[PDB]
Amino acid sequence: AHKKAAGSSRNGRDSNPKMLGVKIFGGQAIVAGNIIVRQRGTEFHAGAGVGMGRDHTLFALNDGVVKFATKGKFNRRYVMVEEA
Amino acid sequence: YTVVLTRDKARLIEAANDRVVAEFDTDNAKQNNMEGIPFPIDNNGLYTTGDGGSDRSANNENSYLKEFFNQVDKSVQELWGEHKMPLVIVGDVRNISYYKEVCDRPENIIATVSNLTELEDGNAQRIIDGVQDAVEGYRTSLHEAALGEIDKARGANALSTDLQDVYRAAFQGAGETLYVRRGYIQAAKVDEDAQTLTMADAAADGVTDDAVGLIIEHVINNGGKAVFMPQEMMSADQPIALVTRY
Amino acid sequence: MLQPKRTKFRKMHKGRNTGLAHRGSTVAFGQFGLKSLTRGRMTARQIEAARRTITRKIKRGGKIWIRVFPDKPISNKPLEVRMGKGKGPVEYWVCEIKPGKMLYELEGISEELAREALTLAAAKLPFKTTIVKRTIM
Amino acid sequence: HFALNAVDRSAELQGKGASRRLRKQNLVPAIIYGGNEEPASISIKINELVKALEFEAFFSHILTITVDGVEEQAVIKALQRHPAKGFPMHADFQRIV
RNA sequence: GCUGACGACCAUAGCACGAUGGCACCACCUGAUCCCUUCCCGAACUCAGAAGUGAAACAUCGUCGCGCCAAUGGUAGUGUGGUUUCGACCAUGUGAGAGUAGGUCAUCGUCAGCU
RNA sequence: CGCUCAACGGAUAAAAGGUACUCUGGGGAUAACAGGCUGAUACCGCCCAAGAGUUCAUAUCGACGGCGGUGUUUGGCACCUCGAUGUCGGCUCAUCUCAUCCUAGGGCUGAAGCAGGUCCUAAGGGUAUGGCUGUUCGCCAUUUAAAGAGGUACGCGAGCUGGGUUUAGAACGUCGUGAGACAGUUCGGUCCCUAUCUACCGUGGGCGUUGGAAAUUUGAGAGGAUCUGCUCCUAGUACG
RNA sequence: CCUCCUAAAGAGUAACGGAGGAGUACGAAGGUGCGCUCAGAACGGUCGGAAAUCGUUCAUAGAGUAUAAAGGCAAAAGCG
RNA sequence: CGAAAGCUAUUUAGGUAGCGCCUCGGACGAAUACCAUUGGGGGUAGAGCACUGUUUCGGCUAGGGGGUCAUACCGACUAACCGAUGCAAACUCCGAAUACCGAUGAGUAAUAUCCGGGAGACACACGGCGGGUGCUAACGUCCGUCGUGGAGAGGGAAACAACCCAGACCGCCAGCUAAGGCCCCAAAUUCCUAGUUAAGUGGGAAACGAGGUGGGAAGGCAUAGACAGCUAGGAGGUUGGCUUAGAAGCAGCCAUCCUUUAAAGAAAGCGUAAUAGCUCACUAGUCGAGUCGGCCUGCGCGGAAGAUGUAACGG
Repeated sequence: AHKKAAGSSRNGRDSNPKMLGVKIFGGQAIVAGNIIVRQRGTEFHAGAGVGMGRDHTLFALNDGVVKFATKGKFNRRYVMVEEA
Repeated sequence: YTVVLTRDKARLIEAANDRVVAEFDTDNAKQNNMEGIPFPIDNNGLYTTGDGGSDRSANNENSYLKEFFNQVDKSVQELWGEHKMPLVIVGDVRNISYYKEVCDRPENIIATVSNLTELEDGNAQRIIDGVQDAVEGYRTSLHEAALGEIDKARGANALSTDLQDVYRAAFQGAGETLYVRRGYIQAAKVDEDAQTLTMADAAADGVTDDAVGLIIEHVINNGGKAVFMPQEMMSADQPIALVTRY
Repeated sequence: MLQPKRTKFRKMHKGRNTGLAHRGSTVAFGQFGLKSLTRGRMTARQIEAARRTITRKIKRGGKIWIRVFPDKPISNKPLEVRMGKGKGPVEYWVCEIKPGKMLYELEGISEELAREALTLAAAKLPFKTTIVKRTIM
Repeated sequence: HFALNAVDRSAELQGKGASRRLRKQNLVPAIIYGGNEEPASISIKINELVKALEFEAFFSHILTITVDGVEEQAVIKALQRHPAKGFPMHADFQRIV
């Protein structure tokens, strides 16, 4: 192993996937209880008709059509369920 | 340079005469930006540890040693190109012979020393001590090689050997190299106004005690070299010889 | 031997040097540059070999700019080492060069001695270079 | 020195493929914007533009572009050249008023 | 015409600088008995009020100094088919980011009050 | 409620080793030899020119760097072979390459001559015997015009050998409680095959060659061979 | 087992690939109601300074979030 | 009719099991696919420094690097922040194309889905594309994605599972084409037009070198005699100063001055130890018509050495 410069560097572990992201995209029909976004933190915020879980999960409080918009003074990404 | 060769390792010692200047450790800092293996170089080839392939029955031990010394010579050359000193090779007979087979610049080798002891645990000074006979043999060879320079000067009519001639030539800056027999002292009546070096009688009349030391000083002053040639290479009757610049 | 003083991470992914040098492709500091016509890796030993050569030609009469810094560590596996067992140690630092990038610029020196010095620098470089004058636009 | 000739560049001579195919005919795309009206797209011959670019006063004086008829007083605002080859690839001219 | 409340929108709305406003409204403001306050403090909160003042704050107006927004053109990338010296190129369809010309001292809704 | 059941879908409540005394079933799915791919490394060459060369980069050498060629070292891979492709060295017998060791022809030279140094051309021949060690090698002795570098399954064990490596015995040092182990050492230790085909070396039979026969022959072509020392004279002249 | 990248802008995605953490803690560090806003820099001030505590001016988080990292956090998820 | 060499788990890694993929039957019937228009979220390619770092140059300074008397209070004087400029998998002020998830709508289609009987497979390989690893090495390895092979014949690539064209039900002494080709081996042009090459380049190989050859944009000079040749001169302060043994145009460092001039460098080379000496630049003369040097583009040249035999167009 001339120059002898190699050697073990133990960093060969990782965690399992979490399957996060948008589950139902804009303009889709949705029923109450359907999960819309699984996320870490509030990447998207719960608008009218959308609830927020302890996991930060966004779900439909009532049936309708899911809609995405950037609203508010913070330019936050909101998800709403419009009664349509 | 002292290259210390074994079948197990290689060391590199840089030395000035009887003392060691450095040992080329891993904290030497002339080794910082190296692309070869730095000294001390462990022989960690595949066969030494048992991994890889080619088990003992193939009898590739000689070729493994030859390639290991080739890598050692690569490191030696990469350090030599930056400071270009001559090198002495120290090791077993077969080790230094394998090294001479493989060396990329074998004209920079001055001597090999095969009877040196304690090549792995030994002190750097200890090895330098054991190379002294070879270092003096090389210094003697470097004086035997000056005989041909003296003959070249003589044949080109650029060699002055009379004491007065050498004084004049060294004083007016014409002396390129001075060759003085060991221990040669001469007293003479010197006056540089007329540049007349007449022989002294008793060295008690106002003469210069070391008329040849004055020559040596003038030749060194005018950017020349002085070579002090031993008594058995230089003639007793012609004890001085100056290679002139014209 | 240029090298970053400290890095965020020891090792790097190989990457893919592609595209043209749309930035760092004009003579910006000196009055006279040497840009590249080919791509490749410019190691830190070629930086100091081309930089030492230009310094000896300008002889404390000009100013040299080095528009190329090696900040990408290249690992190398030693001999007698199988594949795997990790990622090899870092041995040198290259800078990624694209066609268009200047490598050196000069200023304050006869245009003949500047051409004669950038010509001598290209000899130590792995690139097909060319000689370019600083312009307005 | 400060007068150059140009040809109108139609909407079928615009875009990535058309500009690449137009440069193969030794023509340089260019746009004339500014003033108080919409920008006009023109095309300059490479050899005339290269010659005009050598004059160092070309960049700091009022230029004249005669597009086979209608004539415009312009100033060169931007000039993108080839990163490696160095030849001009597009010229920005600002209409002066 | 202006003021206040609550919204839409979330910098072309912001920042900065200057000017205007006290009849209403607002704000400072007076006082600390009372309700209620302070790990101390009537600062904030709370109350009882109208001597003073638009000083601050606030609102409105003005501007391009900053910030913000932002083309046209070109370039980079790229789906598909083909070619290639493997860098890229051609056909077709897309097409940025940066930068430039330029724009910007917002724009509306409900209700109440003075005019 | 009781798990480092942490080998974390947890085999049992409960568990280490050695084998060169070994054995069976399999694998070229997977190592050791050789081939193949690759060429990092190695070797060789070229580019630049800091310098060394008393002066002078380029007679000679080429720092820092750059670009290739070869398959040639040390490697990487696991593609072929595990219903077997015998390991190193020696002997015998070779065949090829040229990056030429000698001899041959040259240019430059820091080439006076004699001797060299480099580089070009050149593969026709030639290119030792020994001491030591199993050695290839290497050191050494004495020669030689010279004692070339390589490929050929690191050419060649159905051609020989069997010194080393690498079975079973035994011992030392060392490691192990031990059975045992050691690219540590030491003493000892079965090398089969009557050649079918190809190839090659020789030597015949058959038929053909425009009727047959006895002789003599031409030569399309093929092979062999190709080395070199020393002495004298020119002339102790040229040169010095 | 968790976090980032590899991972090719949905998910997922391997290597003896590159980097780090976990095998807990807390009856308040949970719930609710109410209230609050940080890090720094400069100026002034006894000990006292570069920095303790106090006062002033800027100060969308350059802080904090029990615990790595990522994503979040003003209606604060931060602090009483 | 027709796979798989995948995911998960496993004392598992060449075994096996669930799911994925195949077949058979049943149910269901457009719920499926392609395309057009349209609703979405993204942080990749690219890009860029606004964050985290890294990086170069300049300006600018509290801290630092140094020098008389001077514990004389330590006195006189010599990192940042701004502006240009790059880079990053674990950076992002930005940001596609595709891909994915939906909606609506035509046309075309032996669809999609569910339930049950029977499996096989869980050693994959190469060629692209995007990467990690390796050396942007490997007929290497590990992922993603597509095509082919596997399990696929036919034509082309000389021969050549994986490349290109193309999917063999059988038969025909019929025709048209694809990739590839048309001088002969060997079917089809010694076909036509305009050029390039002189290297058998074509029909291996780079940095680098050269006055090959063709073309294109510009230029400088020229019958006020251009380029080359030949003739004559090429000088005086002065051996510029310094340094150096010597430095006299020509080791090296600092200027590039003046004079007779038609012209002549405080010199572009050779030479000398230093001088000397020979050239050159430059000018005048002679002759007489075009000429000189850079840039870009095409095709060539050298660089180019191996082992059984030409042996690097199949011939």
